[PDB]
Amino acid sequence: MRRALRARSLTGSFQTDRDCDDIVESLMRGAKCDTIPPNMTQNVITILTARRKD
Amino acid sequence: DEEECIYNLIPKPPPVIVKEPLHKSKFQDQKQFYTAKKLSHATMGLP
Amino acid sequence: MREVISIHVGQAGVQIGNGCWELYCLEHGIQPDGQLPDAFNTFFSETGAGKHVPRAVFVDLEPTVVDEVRTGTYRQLFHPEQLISGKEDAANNYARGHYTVGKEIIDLTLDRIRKLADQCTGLQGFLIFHSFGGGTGAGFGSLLLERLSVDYGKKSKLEFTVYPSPQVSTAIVEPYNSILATHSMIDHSDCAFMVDNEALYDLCRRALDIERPTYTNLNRLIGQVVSSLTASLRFDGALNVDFTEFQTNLVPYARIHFPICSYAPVISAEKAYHEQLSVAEITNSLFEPANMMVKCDPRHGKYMACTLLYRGDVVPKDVSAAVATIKTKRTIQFVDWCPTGFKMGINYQPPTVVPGGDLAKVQRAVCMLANTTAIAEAWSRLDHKFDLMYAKRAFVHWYVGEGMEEAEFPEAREDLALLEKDYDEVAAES
Amino acid sequence: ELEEKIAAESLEYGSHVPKSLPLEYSKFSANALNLRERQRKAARLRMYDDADNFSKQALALEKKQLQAQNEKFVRAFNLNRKYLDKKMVEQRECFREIWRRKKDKVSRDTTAELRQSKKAIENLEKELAEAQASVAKEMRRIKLNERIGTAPVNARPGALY
Amino acid sequence: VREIVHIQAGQCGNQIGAKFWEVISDEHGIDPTGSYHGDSDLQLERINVYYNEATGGKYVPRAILVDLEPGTMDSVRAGQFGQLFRPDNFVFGQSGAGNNWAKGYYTEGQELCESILDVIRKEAESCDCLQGFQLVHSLGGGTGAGLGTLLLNKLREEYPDRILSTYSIVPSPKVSDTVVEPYNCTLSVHQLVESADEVFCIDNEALYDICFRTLKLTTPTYGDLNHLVSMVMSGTTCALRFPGQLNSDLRKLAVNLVPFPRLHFFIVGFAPLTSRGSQQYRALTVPELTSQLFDNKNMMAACDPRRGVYLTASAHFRGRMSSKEVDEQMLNIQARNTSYFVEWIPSNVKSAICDIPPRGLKMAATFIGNTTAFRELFTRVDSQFQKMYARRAFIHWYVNEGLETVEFDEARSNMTDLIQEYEMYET
Ligand SMILES: Nc1nc2c(ncn2[C@@H]2O[C@H](COP(=O)(O)OP(=O)(O)OP(=O)(O)O)[C@@H](O)[C@H]2O)c(=O)[nH]1
Ligand SMILES: Nc1nc2c(ncn2[C@@H]2O[C@H](COP(=O)(O)OP(=O)(O)O)[C@@H](O)[C@H]2O)c(=O)[nH]1
Ligand SMILES: [Mg+2]
Repeated sequence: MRRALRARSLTGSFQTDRDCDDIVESLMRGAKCDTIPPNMTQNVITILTARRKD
Repeated sequence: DEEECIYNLIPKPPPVIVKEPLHKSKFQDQKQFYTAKKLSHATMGLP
Repeated sequence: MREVISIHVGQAGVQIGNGCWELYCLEHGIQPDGQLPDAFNTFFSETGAGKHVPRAVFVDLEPTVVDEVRTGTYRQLFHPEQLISGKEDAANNYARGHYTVGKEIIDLTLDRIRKLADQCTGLQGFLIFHSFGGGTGAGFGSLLLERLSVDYGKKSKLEFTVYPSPQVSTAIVEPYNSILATHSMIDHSDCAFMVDNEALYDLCRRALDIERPTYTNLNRLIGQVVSSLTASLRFDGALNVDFTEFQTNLVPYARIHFPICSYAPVISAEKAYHEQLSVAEITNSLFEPANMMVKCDPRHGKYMACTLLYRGDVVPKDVSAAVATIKTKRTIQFVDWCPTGFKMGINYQPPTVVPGGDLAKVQRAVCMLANTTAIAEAWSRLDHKFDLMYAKRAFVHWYVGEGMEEAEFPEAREDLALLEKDYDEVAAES
Repeated sequence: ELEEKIAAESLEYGSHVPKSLPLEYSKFSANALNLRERQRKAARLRMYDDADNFSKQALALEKKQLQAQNEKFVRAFNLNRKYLDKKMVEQRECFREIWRRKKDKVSRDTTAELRQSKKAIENLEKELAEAQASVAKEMRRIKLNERIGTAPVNARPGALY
Repeated sequence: VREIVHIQAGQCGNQIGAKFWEVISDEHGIDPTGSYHGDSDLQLERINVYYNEATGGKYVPRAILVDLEPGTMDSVRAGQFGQLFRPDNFVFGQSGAGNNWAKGYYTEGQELCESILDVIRKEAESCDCLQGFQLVHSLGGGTGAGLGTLLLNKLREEYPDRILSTYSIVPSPKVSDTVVEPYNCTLSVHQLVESADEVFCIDNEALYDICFRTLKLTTPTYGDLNHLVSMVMSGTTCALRFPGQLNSDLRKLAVNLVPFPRLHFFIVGFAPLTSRGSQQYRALTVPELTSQLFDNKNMMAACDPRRGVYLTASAHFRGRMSSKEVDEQMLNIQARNTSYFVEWIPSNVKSAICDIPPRGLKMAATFIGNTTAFRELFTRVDSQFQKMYARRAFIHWYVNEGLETVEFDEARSNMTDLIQEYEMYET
């Protein structure tokens, strides 16, 4: 019931998460880090940090 | 009670439990007992 | 022989009980420890070598008020099993005092009262005290009455309850608690008397000349009525009224049982030096709106049958002359059915005083219980206060969180509406 | 209906189980970040062989505290679930309580209405028996009169016509 | 037998609690070495509320001390009543405070929390009954604002029924004692809104103004300020310790005053205040107490009640008085000043009476209020948070500790929603 125990998005929407998951998966296949759009890097960094921890 | 004609359906009218508006008591004059003279602001003055 | 059981619940009930048992013990002549320096046995049980124990049960879900008696002078009087204390109070929450925390102590309470009734060979009724605004007075009070209905069945259950005053209030959730307890009490109670602090405050200032009363002074006033009410079973009298007699005479139906009470004379020492207060005067003082202990004007409605009780050197003829004069009052409205409309009683024992008291040693006094339609004023106030809160759902989360189902809130509202409907239907033209 | 509401409540509580460790539990402590900073600055210098040691020292510390926080999360979830479970038990306790009272209301009113008619029937049945006793006694006297007898007193005539 | 556990966290909380134990020990009559030499049997009735007894007639308080650095602990250790505390109850780290909410909550808080909870568990399980917890901390710092919330969440996890009453100090409106307060306060609010049950807000600026306006203190030190705060904390729990004509404990206060789960922030006040040399001219009576209680200048929080509207209010009275006088005064203040009290709640003012007042005074009163005026305080911090956050600015010192930017957005969202919730119910 507590907000910590309840699920929450890592960004403004799950749709952004899916777009970030797609680009991270592309990075997993050998794409260089400069292919990321400049505005898009922040969400990538947060999710990569979360998924290393996972 | 085995008759086929009974089988089809047993309809019921809208609930006979009263849809009536809630009763309004006649005893509504209350200036006898609500007595303290109301004021907008005396003790806690205006901002 | 004939016996009555007193139950005290919450702060208001037990604090009234302290004053009542002071009045009783001094009246019969028993020292506070229960020894001697008759009608003793209707209120007390006698142990060997001359020690007396009352028939009372003190219950509240918090120990502060009860522990005052346990440390006080009267600690020697009561039986320690009688004094029952909970752990944490209901916090003025009906749902807390009925479902969650009330059920913890209920069966312990029921064993003691039933145990106390075994020694009562001729029990004829119960005396129970409430304050409807409290969580324990209402939530635990409603729970207690529900069991006593099936445990004892056809035994008269009389109540003495503090009703929420029109203007003076000490709890914000007070209107919520009163309506919920209203449903339980209307079905189970044999007859429930109504009192309120606001009228008793004004009475304790005008008639008794007190600048600034407290809860203590009001508690002594209620004890006088209960002592006068039960005096017919205790002392001698020319006309006796047993608990079944008030029951049939006062009420025409089942749901119209609620009376209101009055008492006279309530005078100070230095005023009685002038006012004689013979039978005719004290009978007239009863019917004034000033002396009513519930702030609902009798002139708003009409009167059903009334009962009068006299304490003192009173002769039946003077009673008949006084009642005849009352029927000549055109400011007093009576219902055309019940042309008789009265039952009178006379007893030969004057009232009892208390050291450091507030009342005078009047050698004759009268007590009044009356049935009237004016109490519909009191419920309409309670009805309006509740609707404003429930429209915006002001405090529902507290009650729901403690197990209460929300559907009870409209049902308790609905039941109060029928009660208001019933009184106006009877009050209508014949 | 109460059972349906409870079932909907049970579904709502368990619908949003997080698929990974939540944000607040997800963080490290001081002794991990400090070792990362010294590792990163060591590799900035031409001193790689000491930065690698710091990284391998810090990895075994992150690996501990992450699973240490995992147990706290699971315990907290279980404790929150047990609170909701005792509450819905209390909800059922109120429902059985209220309808116990609602049953008592009918179970008393119906027996009272029957009790009015029961005593009335038993009252007249006793009246009938005592009434028939007088008729039988008079018939017995008249039958015995058939063989020797004496004249009895007569009832009151001329009441009203 | 309604014991209360007291926790002191941070620089501000530790010093306030230190004065708070002097206030009680004088009222109950306990020597600084813990011996009883008092003057009344009534003081021993329910001393179990705050104290444990050590075999030998030595009374030990239920106190737990928390800090990240031992700096303030040593000052209390040398205090006049320092011997009173239990030596094992002192829990501290070995790192600088940092004045950083993220560092206190995440970096050092985790290491300290496991020891602190077991220290609490010793006292919580030691007594016959436990009603609620008592926490003292500030909302502008890094230790109290961060670690206090963390312990509040853990307390709510283990003990989901007890009342989690805390006392907090809010950053001042004009001049404030920390650069990064809007970050710390907004982050702290999100924890406090959900986990707590009662929160009392006190402002330093109003304490200064109260001292100069009424008490005529030319040089008010922090000792006098903590003395003023200590009176209210003594007053609330007084209904547990002494008999009275109408008892009102914590849970009664919570049910009466809180109409919706989230509107539970409170303003506090105390009366009467002994003006140096001038109280000879003043005739202390019950109506005079009411005049000071509802006077806007005596409020300890610099939020003007007159710019908002009231929802619920509560007053306690201590000493032998008439009950009719109290019930009439609450009636008069609500009838004469209608505009500020809402319509859809009749009888907005609760009352209570207790017969035993504090030492020296003949009667004392405590005022606890709830009003929409708190929207002034949250708007004040929100604008500061907004504009600093746009520049990013000090974020560098929170990100490096492991706090992600989404937490700033979430904290503002909940804090703004709280503001609108006070807006909506004004209608
Ligand atoms: N006449 C009279 N009324 C009293 C006295 N003490 C309390 N009351 C009334 O009791 C009412 C409220 O009931 P509570 O005080 O909450 O008592 P309760 O039923 O035990 O409720 P809880 O203590 O919360 O469990 C108030 O409106 C008071 O007017 C008293 O000594 N004399
Ligand atoms: N009333 C009072 N306030 C204090 C005292 N000491 C500090 N404060 C206030 O506490 C606030 C923040 O304290 P802080 O040192 O950051 O506490 P921290 O959370 O432990 O870091 C400041 O705004 C001070 O005004 C004191 O002795 N009395
Ligand atoms: Mg109670």
